[PDB]
Amino acid sequence: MAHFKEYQVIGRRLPTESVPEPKLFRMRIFASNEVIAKSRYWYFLQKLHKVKKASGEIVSINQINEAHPTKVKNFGVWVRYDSRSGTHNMYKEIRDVSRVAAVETLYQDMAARHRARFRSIHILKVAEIEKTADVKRQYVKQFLTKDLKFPLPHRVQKSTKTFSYKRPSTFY
Amino acid sequence: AESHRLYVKGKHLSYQRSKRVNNPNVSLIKIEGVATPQDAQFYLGKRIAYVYRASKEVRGSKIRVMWGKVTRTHGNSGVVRATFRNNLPAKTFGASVRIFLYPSNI
Amino acid sequence: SHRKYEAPRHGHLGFLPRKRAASIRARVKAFPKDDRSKPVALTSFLGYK
Amino acid sequence: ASLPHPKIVKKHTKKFKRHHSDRYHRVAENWRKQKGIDSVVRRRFRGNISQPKIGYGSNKKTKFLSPSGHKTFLVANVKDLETLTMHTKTYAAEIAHNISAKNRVVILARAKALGIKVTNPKGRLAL
Amino acid sequence: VEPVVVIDGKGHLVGRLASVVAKQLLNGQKIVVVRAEELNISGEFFRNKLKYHDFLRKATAFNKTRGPFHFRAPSRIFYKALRGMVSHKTARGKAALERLKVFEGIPPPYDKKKRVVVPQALRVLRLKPGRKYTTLGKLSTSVGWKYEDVVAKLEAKRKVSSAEYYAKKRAFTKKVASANATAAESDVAKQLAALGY
RNA sequence: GAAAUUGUUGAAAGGGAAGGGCAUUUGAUCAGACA
RNA sequence: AGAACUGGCGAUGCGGGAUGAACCGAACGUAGAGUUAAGGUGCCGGAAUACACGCUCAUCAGACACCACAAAAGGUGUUAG
RNA sequence: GCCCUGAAAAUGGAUGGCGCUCAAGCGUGUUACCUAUACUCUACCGUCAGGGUUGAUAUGAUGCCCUGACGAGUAGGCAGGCGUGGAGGUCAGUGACGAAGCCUAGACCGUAAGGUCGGGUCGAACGGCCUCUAGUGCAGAUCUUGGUGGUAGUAGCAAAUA
RNA sequence: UUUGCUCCACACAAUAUAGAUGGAUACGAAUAAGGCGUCCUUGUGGCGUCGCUGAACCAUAGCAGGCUAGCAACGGUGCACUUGGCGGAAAGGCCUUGGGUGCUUGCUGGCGAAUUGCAAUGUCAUUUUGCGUGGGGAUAAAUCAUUUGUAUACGACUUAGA
Ligand SMILES: [Mg+2]
Ligand SMILES: [Mg+2]
Ligand SMILES: [Mg+2]
Ligand SMILES: [Mg+2]
Ligand SMILES: [Mg+2]
Ligand SMILES: [Mg+2]
Ligand SMILES: [Mg+2]
Ligand SMILES: [Mg+2]
Ligand SMILES: [Mg+2]
Ligand SMILES: [Mg+2]
Ligand SMILES: [Mg+2]
Ligand SMILES: [Mg+2]
Ligand SMILES: [Mg+2]
Ligand SMILES: [Mg+2]
Ligand SMILES: [Mg+2]
Ligand SMILES: [Mg+2]
Ligand SMILES: [Mg+2]
Ligand SMILES: [Mg+2]
Ligand SMILES: [Mg+2]
Ligand SMILES: [Mg+2]
Ligand SMILES: [Mg+2]
Ligand SMILES: [Mg+2]
Ligand SMILES: [Mg+2]
Ligand SMILES: [Mg+2]
Ligand SMILES: [Mg+2]
Ligand SMILES: [Mg+2]
Ligand SMILES: [Mg+2]
Ligand SMILES: [Mg+2]
Ligand SMILES: [Mg+2]
Ligand SMILES: [Mg+2]
Ligand SMILES: [Mg+2]
Ligand SMILES: [Mg+2]
Ligand SMILES: [Mg+2]
Ligand SMILES: [Mg+2]
Ligand SMILES: [Mg+2]
Ligand SMILES: [Mg+2]
Ligand SMILES: [Mg+2]
Ligand SMILES: [Mg+2]
Ligand SMILES: [Mg+2]
Ligand SMILES: [Mg+2]
Ligand SMILES: [Mg+2]
Ligand SMILES: [Mg+2]
Ligand SMILES: [Mg+2]
Ligand SMILES: [Mg+2]
Ligand SMILES: [Mg+2]
Ligand SMILES: [Mg+2]
Ligand SMILES: [Mg+2]
Ligand SMILES: [Mg+2]
Ligand SMILES: [Mg+2]
Ligand SMILES: [Mg+2]
Ligand SMILES: [Mg+2]
Ligand SMILES: [Mg+2]
Ligand SMILES: [Mg+2]
Repeated sequence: MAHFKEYQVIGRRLPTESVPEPKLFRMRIFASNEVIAKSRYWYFLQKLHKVKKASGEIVSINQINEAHPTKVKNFGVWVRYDSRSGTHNMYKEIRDVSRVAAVETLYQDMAARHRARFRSIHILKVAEIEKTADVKRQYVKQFLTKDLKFPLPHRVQKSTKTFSYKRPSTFY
Repeated sequence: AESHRLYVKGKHLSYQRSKRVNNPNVSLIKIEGVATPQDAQFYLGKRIAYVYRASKEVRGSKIRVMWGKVTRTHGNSGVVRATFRNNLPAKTFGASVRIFLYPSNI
Repeated sequence: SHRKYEAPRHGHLGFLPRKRAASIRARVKAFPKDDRSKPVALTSFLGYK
Repeated sequence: ASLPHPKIVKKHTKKFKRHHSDRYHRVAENWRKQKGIDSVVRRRFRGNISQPKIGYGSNKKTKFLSPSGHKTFLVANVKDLETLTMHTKTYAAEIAHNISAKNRVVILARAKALGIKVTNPKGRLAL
Repeated sequence: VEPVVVIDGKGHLVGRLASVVAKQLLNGQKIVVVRAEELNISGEFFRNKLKYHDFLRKATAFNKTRGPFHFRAPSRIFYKALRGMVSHKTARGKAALERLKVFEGIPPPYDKKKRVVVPQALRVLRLKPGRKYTTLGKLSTSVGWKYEDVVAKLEAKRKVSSAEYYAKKRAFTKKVASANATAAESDVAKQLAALGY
C-alpha cells in the first residue's frame, strides 16, 4: 500500500466521571502516513477492546525511526493473512537494513507469492533475530556464510540511443 | 566552409491528439539530440521554420517558409510542442524542420 | 443440413483454373536431377503427334 | 476614412448549409433545422455539420460593419444619398440594383461632392 | 541522423525489431534490414511453427485468392510484423512503408555499407538466459520458403570476401597507429591532450 | 425560357461507392484597406 | 416474467470502455491559454521499450470492472507456508 | 500461488490488431507523462437579475450606462424575428437611358430564416417603411399532375416448310 | 504523315519533390564470453591490453568562402586521362599503375568585404519532360483487311501470304 513509516500510536477510551484516567494502549503501526496510521490503530483496537473511535481518543502519535539504519539485520517476520478460501499464519525471514524496509518487501512478497493485497494481512510481529543460527529460512542463511562473494554474470548495459554500432557484450 | 548550418535538425511528427481526435493548432516536434524535457527546455521559444518548395515564383523565389515557435515540452523523451503562423500541412508529418538559436539567451 | 448421402466431389481441384493455356507449347516445368558424372545430353525432345 | 473600430472578428465565416442539401437536388442549401427523431445532425454527433445558434453572434461593436468599417445604406437617388451627409465616417452608400445608368452618374457625382463613400461605383458604368 | 540506416537482423527479436523500425519510418527515417533469415522469435521452434500453421488455415472460403496471403520468406514474415504496426491503408502509412526495404542475406549496396544493431531488440540482451527461442530462417524453411541453402551459400561466399577486407583494414590501422606514436610526446600532441584529444 | 436530364468545350480528381466535419499545403479567383 | 428505494436511458451530444441506448468520467453558447477526470503511455496512437520486489514457460500460456463464461476432481511442474 | 490435465462443433479470425516471454504476462509498490464539450482565468453572443440616467442646446426612455450570474434538450408551451398573394397610408420611391423573372464554385450584411450588390439574359412593369388581410413557406403522405433518368442501344424483333 | 530515332555534350524553357543542408564510417563469431597488440611450439596456446557505449571516428578556418605572394615539405586531396586486377545475390561498384592539372588552413605575407541598413530559408538540392543547335551511331515492325483450323460465342488463339 506504500512506502512505510512506523508509528507508535497511543489511544484510550474517552474519560468519564466514574472513570477518569482510562487505561492507555499503544500499537506500533506500519503505514505511509499518520492518517492511515490512526485508522489502522482503531481497526485493531476494535478487534481487542470495547472501543471505537467515536468513544475514544488518540493520545499520541509518533514516528519511530530505525535505530541503526545502516546496520544490516536479519528480520524474523510473523504475519496473519487471508487467502481466497481460508485464513492462515506465516513466518518469513527478511534481511534488510530497517524494519521499515523489511515491511515494504514483505507486503511485496505476500502480494507476489500469495496474491495477498494490503487489506488481507496483519503484521503480528517484526523482530531482529540476534544470533545467527536462529535464522531459520535458507534463502537468507545462504547470505551469512563466511567470506561470501559472488559474480553477476551476463551484464546488461542500458542503451541510451536506438542504434548501436558495436554489438554489445554481456561481460562483467 | 562545408557546413553553414545555424539551426538544429528536427522533425514534424504529429498534431497534438487523442486516440481519435487531432488538433491541427499544435504540432509535435522531435529535435535532434534532445532526449529529455530538461534538455528540451533550452529550445522553448526558439523559432522554427518549415522550409518548402513550389512551382510558382513569388517575391522572386520558388522557396517558401512557414514560421513558428517552440512553446512547451511534451512527454518524457524531449519531444516538444510548437505552434505556427499557419498550422502545418500534415503531408509533412515526418518532414524536416529547422530549429534556430534565436531568441538567444547565452 | 448435411448431404444425406456422401459422394466424392466431381473432378480434381489440382487442375484449376480450367482456362485456355497461355500457349500451344506446353512448358517443361521440371527437368531430371542432374548427375554430372555421365556424358552431356539433352533431357527432352521436340516432336509432332 | 471610416470611424476607427476594433478588429472585426467573424466567429463563423463558413455558410450553414442544410443537411443533405448536398445529397439531393430537391434540398436547397438554405438553413433548415432537423426535426427528425433519429437524426445525427439534430442529435449533434461528433462529425456532422454545425447548426446556427446564438453564440456565433457578432460583437455588438463591429456588427453590420463591412470590411471598410462603414455600415452600408441602400440608395436610390440623390435625396436618399443625402441622408448620409453628416455620416460619411460611419455609413456608405450602395446604389440600388434598379437605378438607371444615367441616374447613377448623378448620384456618383453628388457622393463625390459630399465625401460620401459608394460601395459600387462601377455599376452600369458607361465605359 | 543518417540518410539510410541498415540494420543487421541477426540476433534481433522480430516484434521488437518491428516496433522500432515502424517508428523510424513514420518519423521519416529510411531503413533497410538485412539477414532477416537470422532473425529470432522468442518461444521454442515448435510453438512458433504451430503459431504459423494457425496463420495458414485462415483463408477466404469462397476464394482463397482474395483471402489472407501467407508469405513464407523470412523477410516477408518480418514485413508482416512491421506492416501490422503501421496505419498502412492510409497514404501516410504507404509513404512510411516505402522508406523500408527488407532482405535475406546482405546483397549489394549493403554488403559494403555499414550495418548497425538495435539493443532494445537484441535477443542476447533481452531474453532471460535459458529461455528457448527461434531462428526465422529455420521457421520459414519449414513452412515453405525455398532458399535457405542458396542464401547460406552466398553468405558464406560474401563472408570470405569481407574477412579479407577486414584483414587489410586491421593491417592498415596497425601502421596508422604506428604513426600516432612518433607524433606522440610532441608539442602539438600534448597540446591536444590538454584540450581532451 | 428554371430544374431534373443531355451534347460539346475547358479544368480537375479517381487501387471495392460517392458525398460531409475541423485544419492547413497547393492551384485558381476576389474584396478591402493604404497614401 | 413481476414489485421496492434511488439513480439513469427514453429526451443527450462530449471523454473513456475497440465496437455498443442504459457502465465509468463528465452533462453542451462562440472561442483562446492552462489543469484534470475516467482511461491510457512497445508499435498501430497522443504519452517512460520508466523505476522496483517477486511469481509464471503452456506441442491449443496469459493479458483488466459491467463483458462477451467454465466446474468437480487431479499433478513427484514450480513457488512460498 | 502461477502453470499443466480435466476442456467436444460446425465459412477463415480475433487480449481491438501487430506482436510480446528477467514481457508488451500475473500480483504489488513508486514517480513521471498523454487528454473531455469538465475545472480555473480571459474575450465575444444571448438570457435573467440588480442598479444608475428626462436637464436643456442633436439623433433611438420600447432607449443609453454600470454590475453579477447563467446557457444540454424529444413531446410540448411561449417569445422575438424571416419570407409570399392581396388591402389602407406614405416615400411627389424604381423603371424602355431597361421593371419583373431567370443564370452566375463573383462581392457584402445577418447566429439564422434571409437581405444586398456586380456581370450576363431579358422586355413592362415593380419596390422600402407604418399598418390591414389570408387559399401564406414542403423532401417525404405506395401524395396529385406534368416532365426526366439509370436500366439500355439492353430484353428482344426465333410459330405458320422458302 | 513534311526530317524522324538514339547515346554523349550545353543552351534555353517548363514540371515536379513523403522532405540533402559536413560523412549510410563494410569482418566473422561468442555473450556463463569477446576485440586488439605481441611472442611462440600455430593452439580450445603464453603474455599484455581494452570495454563500463558513437559523449566516437573522420571531416571542419578562407566573398556559400574572393584576388594575390612566399616558405617548409614530396605529404594530402579534387579533376580528367591512362596501367593492371577484382566483384553476377540486385555484380553496375571496389582496388591498383603512371604522367598531367587544380586546391592545400603544414607555416609566414599583401589586398578585398560596409548601404542586405537590428531578423525575415533569404534561394547554392535532385525529379521528369519539351523545343531547337552539332559530335558520334543505327536504318524496324505491329496492327486492320485477306487466310489456316491443331482454335473459337464475340474478342482471343493458331497458320499462311512480295
Ligand atoms: Mg528501532
Ligand atoms: Mg455425412
Ligand atoms: Mg492470355
Ligand atoms: Mg427536414
Ligand atoms: Mg431512423
Ligand atoms: Mg431516439
Ligand atoms: Mg422561346
Ligand atoms: Mg476545377
Ligand atoms: Mg477548407
Ligand atoms: Mg446509475
Ligand atoms: Mg417515445
Ligand atoms: Mg447522456
Ligand atoms: Mg468515442
Ligand atoms: Mg471490451
Ligand atoms: Mg493496427
Ligand atoms: Mg507515442
Ligand atoms: Mg520518466
Ligand atoms: Mg471482478
Ligand atoms: Mg502446486
Ligand atoms: Mg486468449
Ligand atoms: Mg495492447
Ligand atoms: Mg505490473
Ligand atoms: Mg469550450
Ligand atoms: Mg467561464
Ligand atoms: Mg436550450
Ligand atoms: Mg413579416
Ligand atoms: Mg405581401
Ligand atoms: Mg391569394
Ligand atoms: Mg451552380
Ligand atoms: Mg459589395
Ligand atoms: Mg445588366
Ligand atoms: Mg432586369
Ligand atoms: Mg412586350
Ligand atoms: Mg402589419
Ligand atoms: Mg395552403
Ligand atoms: Mg420539409
Ligand atoms: Mg417536392
Ligand atoms: Mg421524396
Ligand atoms: Mg417532413
Ligand atoms: Mg413526388
Ligand atoms: Mg413518368
Ligand atoms: Mg440502334
Ligand atoms: Mg440483342
Ligand atoms: Mg421469343
Ligand atoms: Mg510527394
Ligand atoms: Mg583477452
Ligand atoms: Mg590476434
Ligand atoms: Mg591466447
Ligand atoms: Mg569508432
Ligand atoms: Mg579556399
Ligand atoms: Mg537493391
Ligand atoms: Mg592569407
Ligand atoms: Mg538531334
